[PDB]
Amino acid sequence: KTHGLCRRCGRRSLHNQKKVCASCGYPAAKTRKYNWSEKAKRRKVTGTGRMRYLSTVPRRFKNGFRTGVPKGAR
Amino acid sequence: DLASMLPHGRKDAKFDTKSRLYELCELAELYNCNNVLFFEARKGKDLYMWFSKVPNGPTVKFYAQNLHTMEELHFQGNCLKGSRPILSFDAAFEQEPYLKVIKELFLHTFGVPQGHKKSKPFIDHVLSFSVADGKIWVRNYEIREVEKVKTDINLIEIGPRFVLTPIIIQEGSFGGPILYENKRFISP
Amino acid sequence: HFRKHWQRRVRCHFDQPGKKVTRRLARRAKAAALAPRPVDKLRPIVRCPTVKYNRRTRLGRGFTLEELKAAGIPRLLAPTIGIAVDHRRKNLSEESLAANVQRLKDYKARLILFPRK
Amino acid sequence: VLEKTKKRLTHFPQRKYAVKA
Amino acid sequence: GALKYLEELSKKKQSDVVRFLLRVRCWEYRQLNVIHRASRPSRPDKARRLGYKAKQGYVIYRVRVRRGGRQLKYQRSLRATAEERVGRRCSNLRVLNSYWVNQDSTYKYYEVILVDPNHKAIRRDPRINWICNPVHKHRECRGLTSTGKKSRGLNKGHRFNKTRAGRRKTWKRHNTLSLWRYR
Amino acid sequence: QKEGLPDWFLEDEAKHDKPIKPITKEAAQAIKEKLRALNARPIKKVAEARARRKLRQAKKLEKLK
Amino acid sequence: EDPYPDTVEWFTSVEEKMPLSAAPEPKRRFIPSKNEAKQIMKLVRAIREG
Amino acid sequence: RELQKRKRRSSRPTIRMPNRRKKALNPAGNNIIAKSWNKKETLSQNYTRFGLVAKLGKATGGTAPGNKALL
Amino acid sequence: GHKTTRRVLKERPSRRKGAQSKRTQFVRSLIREVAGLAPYERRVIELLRNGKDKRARKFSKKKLGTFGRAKRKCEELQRIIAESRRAH
Amino acid sequence: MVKWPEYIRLQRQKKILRMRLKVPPAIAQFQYTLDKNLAAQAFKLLNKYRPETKQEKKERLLREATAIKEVSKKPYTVKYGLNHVVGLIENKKASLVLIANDVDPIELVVFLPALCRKMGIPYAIIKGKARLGTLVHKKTAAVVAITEVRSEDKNELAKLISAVKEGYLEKVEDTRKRWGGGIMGFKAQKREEKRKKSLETAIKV
Amino acid sequence: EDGDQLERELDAMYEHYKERKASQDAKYR
RNA sequence: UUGACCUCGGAUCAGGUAGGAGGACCCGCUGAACUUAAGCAUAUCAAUAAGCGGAGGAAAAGAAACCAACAGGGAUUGCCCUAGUAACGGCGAGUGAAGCGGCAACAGCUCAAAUUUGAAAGCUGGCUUCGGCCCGCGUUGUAAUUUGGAGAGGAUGCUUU
RNA sequence: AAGCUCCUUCGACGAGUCGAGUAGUUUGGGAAUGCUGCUCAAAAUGGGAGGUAAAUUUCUUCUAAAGCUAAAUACCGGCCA
Ligand SMILES: [Zn+2]
Repeated sequence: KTHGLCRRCGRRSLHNQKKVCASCGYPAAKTRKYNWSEKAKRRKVTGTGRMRYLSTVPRRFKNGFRTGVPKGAR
Repeated sequence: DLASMLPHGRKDAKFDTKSRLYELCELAELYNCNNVLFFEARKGKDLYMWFSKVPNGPTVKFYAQNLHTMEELHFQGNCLKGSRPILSFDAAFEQEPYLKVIKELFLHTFGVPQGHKKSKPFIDHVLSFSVADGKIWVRNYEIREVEKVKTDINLIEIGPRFVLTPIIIQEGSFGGPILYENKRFISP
Repeated sequence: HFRKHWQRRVRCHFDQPGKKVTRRLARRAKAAALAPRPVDKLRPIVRCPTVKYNRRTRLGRGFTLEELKAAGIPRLLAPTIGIAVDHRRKNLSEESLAANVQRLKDYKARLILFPRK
Repeated sequence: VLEKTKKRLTHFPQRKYAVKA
Repeated sequence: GALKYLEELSKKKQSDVVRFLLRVRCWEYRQLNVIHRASRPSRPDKARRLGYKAKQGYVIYRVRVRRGGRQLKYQRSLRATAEERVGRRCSNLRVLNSYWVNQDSTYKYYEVILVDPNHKAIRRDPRINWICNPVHKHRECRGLTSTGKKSRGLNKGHRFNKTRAGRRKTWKRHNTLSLWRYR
Repeated sequence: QKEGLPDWFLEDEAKHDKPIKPITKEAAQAIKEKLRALNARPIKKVAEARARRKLRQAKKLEKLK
Repeated sequence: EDPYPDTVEWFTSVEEKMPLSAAPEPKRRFIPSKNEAKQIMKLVRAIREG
Repeated sequence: RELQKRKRRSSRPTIRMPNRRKKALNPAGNNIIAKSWNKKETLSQNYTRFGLVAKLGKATGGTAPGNKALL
Repeated sequence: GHKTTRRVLKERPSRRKGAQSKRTQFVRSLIREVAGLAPYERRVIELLRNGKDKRARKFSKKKLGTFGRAKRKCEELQRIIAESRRAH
Repeated sequence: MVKWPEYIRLQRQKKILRMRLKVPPAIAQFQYTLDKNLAAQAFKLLNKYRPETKQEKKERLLREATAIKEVSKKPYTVKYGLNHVVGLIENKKASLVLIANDVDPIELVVFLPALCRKMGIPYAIIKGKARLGTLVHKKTAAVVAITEVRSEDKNELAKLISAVKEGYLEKVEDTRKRWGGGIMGFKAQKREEKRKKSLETAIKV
Repeated sequence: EDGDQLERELDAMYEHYKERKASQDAKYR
């Protein structure tokens, strides 16, 4: 077939001849994104996935990015 | 437009405002010119014209207005570039002593000497100077010949149309005593 | 006169009373830090340039060095005791000099200056 | 901070003042 | 006072001494790479007045850019592209300023002053530690250098109405319809 | 100076130090006329070029059919 | 023309017998070093403190 | 929008930000102003009690009848 | 307009219209001797020595672009002729 | 054949270019330096006035600090630094000036011989900025100067002043105004003669 | 002294480089 | 023979740094056409959309090579009026500011050009017993001093920490 | 270490940058409104801008080609309310 599985984005949009993903452009460092498709931007935008690390940032900010242990702890 | 009608004259680029008015004299002495036609602008709106005899002769300062240059598509006339013109002066130029000084300066600036090797052999246009108000009206016409009915001359305007109001006449190239003041000039 | 795309550049001032409260709270914050000091700085009296407005006076940017010396206020201490200094303005007339010198002496009469430390 | 800046603040620091009504 | 003598010498670029030095140096730069590090400024007076100091953290990269036009004329300058290309190669450095060193008929040669923001000497020293702040990343890409300020038109007067304080921002300000509560 | 300089030095400048001056079309045409060979456009060669021309439109017309 | 003419020494041929500067000399040029005194006093404080 | 929907769907708690302010709104300390400042009055009201002047500039509007802090 | 008492103002240090620094004139004169001359100034020097003062001014203006610039450059090169004759 | 490394080829090309090109007098004058003897005699005096090293200065500072914890003559030393030496020349304080002949941007020192001549300061050009560097305990010194020496060396300095201006300044009184270069060898002469004969018949323009 | 031998070596490589760079056309050959 | 200097290289060398995402607002580059009017063309949409590069909590601008013609103003930014005015356009379709003035906010400074020359007085490392030591950078210039409504140097007498 | 005062002593201020010519683009803005490319290429009682018929280009006002800076201003995005 004309398209295979892309490793970066998981879609079957990797052209077998050009070796370029039609969705994200995997060999290129940057992720494909265009302002003439707002629906496409919001499908892959931040918040559409797990948010492993960035979800933990706000709690650390609220307490001042403090370091150490509470006084008197074991 | 005026440079085209003047085969014995040459054009010159922008002149410094902060310099001195008699620096025009050694500038013209540089190019072997004994008549200076100087265009001076103020505020990028007004035009002032100076006619001078470069070493020592009289100098007259005008305010030029109502300018209608060539390339305005309502003239319908044309003439040879460098042809010797007929200078049409008014009776007022012969009576008033200050208008007689301007008449001689005009005859030198628009003279087109007789044997000049840049002029044209045949004469087909007339440059006319008129005095109606306290102003000098300059018009340029083409001498068109028509066969008479069983040849007469018809005139068609071809060139620049502007009005000159005399401000001052000074003996000296660009200085010296003032010999005439308008006393009625209304500045823009 | 809507030949351009005006709809995407339309600013509605629904925050007019909200910004006023924010501005009033900011003025209160300055008074909180500079507790006995005024929240502004003393500014001179100047004449409007144009002949349309030259019959009326207003407030300038800061006091001239000449009129600051005539009052008896050092240059380096003036911005410290709440006086604005303008090094670009010139006096050019005794009338402007006298008006602002008198303004400074009136300011000195009402001043309460505390010891440094 | 620069040394020249420190010297100016050392000898001309902001004072405490009030204006009577 | 050697730099005052250098300032006058650099004013006479067609003089026999300067023409000779510029001829030989142009050939030497042409044998080298398009972008290469210069161990030392070739115009020490010009580099000094542009902010160059002989500290650890200051580097010079010289670069030649092909001259001409795209009849279309690039709105930025040939000096702007020279700074932008050097910054990409030295991605860790901050572009401070640049100056002309040589032209030639096919290229145009500039020397670029760069400052290292992660060096202790730069961070501890004022007068330069302002560049350590993150608001000064890639100034040459945003037109914040001397060339960019000239191109953008950041001057005061009635000849710069449309372009000072930002050309695009001024257009948005002039084309925004403001409606108040009590009309 | 050019008299006693090596080839590698001079040939480098000749490539990169040619003054940029405008060229008029009349000057370009004269050079083309001056450097034209005596056997550039014989009657035979011009005839084949026209014959080759007519074939190409003839063949293109067939692809259209 | 002469492609490589000799330089006619029209300025340095005239000797001038005065310094270019009329500024007065500072007092520090005539007296012991103030800076060296400050460095030494720093060393004295270190020796006294051990 | 997608981030906001994700947070409402998630089991992680909402980080409620306390209303902290860059600049304090009242004087503090052990000085005359801090011990006499009334938190429920305005700037001019507090300065009028003090007998001081709050604004050395020009009055930009109508003041209260008893105001004495605006020159 | 209105009648006000004029005041005499202190001289502004920003004025460069006074006696210029003697050192910079020294540096300019010294450097000019060291550096030499530009190809276009060599043409003017030959014209001035040959007596073609008129051609010298015309050529200088074409290269420079202003009557005042042409005059200053011709005056400057005239001084070099006077000094070089004196030096020789 | 064998290919030289790029940087070796470049610096060798510059060596040939230095002797082939006709150089302007302000740079041609730097070719003429002083001989082995005059350099040795200069450095003999200059070594006796070498500035104290980084270690020696600390020891002197420690000596005085120790003495006070439990009144000197003005030091005389060799002046170095281009901005420093130039100011000394302009103020006519430098008795003798030595200038390096290999400053990488030559425009940094190209005016120095003329300035020294205009002020009446004796000067000489020394082969080696590194040699000047060792004198001042640096890697490189563009210029060194002597303002005042001690009494025991006043006569030595005066003799060296006469030696330089007789041995060096008189030898370059005519060659400092001349263009340098033009050292065409056999290969260069063959190229020039070949070039002429290629234009003897027709000149394509 | 005059760099005759150094020049001859330098011109030799320049001709070899020019010949090698021109010989990769196969129409020049 | 040895040793400096210059220039250019190697190293999984010691320590660092950049890329990507986000892009509502912000700084630049590049860049249309539908549409509107007019014999035609310029114009209009628009110095916009699409495309590319670069930041922050704001960004940008900013302390006059300014405005003015005054009895003068005095860095920048924004609101109100100026004003649909000037000015440019078959003076068509149309386009279209700015000074003054009321107000919100206010804050001023750093270098290059000088010789510390009676003393590179300056700084990056890395070894520590945290007392201090050495390696270097640098005189082709790192400290202190000065930045043109200024300044320096001397003298003098108060004041300040 | 620092502020001032006085003076029979000094007082350095940014170049392929202004500018002239030309091409493209842009602005309400051929004193080219600004920018860019190319050719040429400066000055020191200097340079820029403006006022002015007022009799010569007098007068007024600034100091370009190096740099930093909070606040009032924008916000469909981020943490919340
Ligand atoms: Zn993919």
